[PDB]
Amino acid sequence: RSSSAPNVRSASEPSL
Amino acid sequence: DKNELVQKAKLAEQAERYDDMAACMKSVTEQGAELSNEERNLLSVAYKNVVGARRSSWRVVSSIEQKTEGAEKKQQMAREYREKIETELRDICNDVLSLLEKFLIPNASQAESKVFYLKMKGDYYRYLAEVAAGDDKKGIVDQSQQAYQEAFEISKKEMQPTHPIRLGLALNFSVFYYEILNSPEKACSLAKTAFDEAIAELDTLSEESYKDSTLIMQLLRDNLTLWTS
Amino acid sequence: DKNELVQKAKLAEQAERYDDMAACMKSVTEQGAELSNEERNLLSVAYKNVVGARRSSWRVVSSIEQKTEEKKQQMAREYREKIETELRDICNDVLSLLEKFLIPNQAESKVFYLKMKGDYYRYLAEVAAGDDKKGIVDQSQQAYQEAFEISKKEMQPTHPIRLGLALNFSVFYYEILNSPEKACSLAKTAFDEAIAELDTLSEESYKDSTLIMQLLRDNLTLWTS
Repeated sequence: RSSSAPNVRSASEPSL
Repeated sequence: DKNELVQKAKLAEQAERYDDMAACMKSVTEQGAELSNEERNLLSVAYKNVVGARRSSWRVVSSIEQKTEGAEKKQQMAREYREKIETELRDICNDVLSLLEKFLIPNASQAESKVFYLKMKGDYYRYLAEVAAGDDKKGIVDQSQQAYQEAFEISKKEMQPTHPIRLGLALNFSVFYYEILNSPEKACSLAKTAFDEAIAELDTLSEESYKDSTLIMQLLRDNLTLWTS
Repeated sequence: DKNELVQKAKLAEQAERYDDMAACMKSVTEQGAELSNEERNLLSVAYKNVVGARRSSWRVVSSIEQKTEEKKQQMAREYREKIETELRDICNDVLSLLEKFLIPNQAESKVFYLKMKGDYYRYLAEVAAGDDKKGIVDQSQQAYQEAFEISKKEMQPTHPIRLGLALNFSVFYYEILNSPEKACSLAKTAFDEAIAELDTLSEESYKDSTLIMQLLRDNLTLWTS
């Protein structure tokens, strides 16, 4: 594919 | 048929367009039939992703608001924007909650499924508690605690900690004690008891279950240090 | 007032959710005022992200469809068409705003809005079908031509806008026109022109210009390969 232009606290229970 | 919606959900997932995945599995919920563990997992992922995005947004706006409390009128406007986020987050939580309470929890026959859905109910009520205050917080926290305790008492009888759904329950239940009940010692005691109960049979797990279990236990161990710190 | 609208957009940007950012910048612009480079950048960030999420989805869905050997393929097609209609609606929403308020109103401003028009027609081209695929691209090259004229006459090759034009116009040439030679010619021209001012760049634009040139060099490798 091509490239194009640029712009201008708790430990919770994780998912599977 | 929901079989088609399953593929639609996977499609919405790969596109990182979880809103449609949720809309698909929501209608899969309204089918009244018992969801398979695969569908259950899909529904979990779907709403977990959809709520998470608003959770992150709310914490960011809230932080910006509290960082600029001396800014007068623009602080007022930031507050209006924040509430406009909070109503969305609350609506998503109430949506999933009502779906669980009226279709999945009433129908769940398997002890495993009962635990999974009760846990999920607790988790979403906790996400509401994080947003709420006062008596609203009190009522949401109470029912969340009720759901987690119900799931905990069921899983304690029906599943060894060698099964990942029991560990997932213990991790999230401990997070609730710490983050919502403001009980850090209680949280650490709960988390540690689950972790050492798991350690006692940690080498008896199967090839996939040991990976899943280790993936959860490492979070249990890390939360324990994070909270004790 | 425009200042409060701009502030709400900024807040949506900080919250990292852009649909409300775009929907606020849209009404900021309907006042017919010349958007300063900050609000202009905010507007670009807003619509670019709002379309980009759909773009990724479309690419992913098109890949899944191609991976099909049935209701499965029919459904994939239908979701793709839903995504495309969403993306088309947003692009039309942007193009009409530019045509009604921004493009009707400095050379830099002119070039930025014209380039934006071209790029939005190009994103349509990525989803387009039928003979109108040509009409979309036609309007894109028309805007890019006006942009290239205004930039070649009033933008030093140090200007990031002038380089973004060539980079996107070349992407158009390779992805929409399958002409790697046409792309590499304009790209190399812009790259050497920027190098002729390689030490003349501003303290901030050194990084801007070099990043654009790095992307230019990489896609140049791609199209030459």
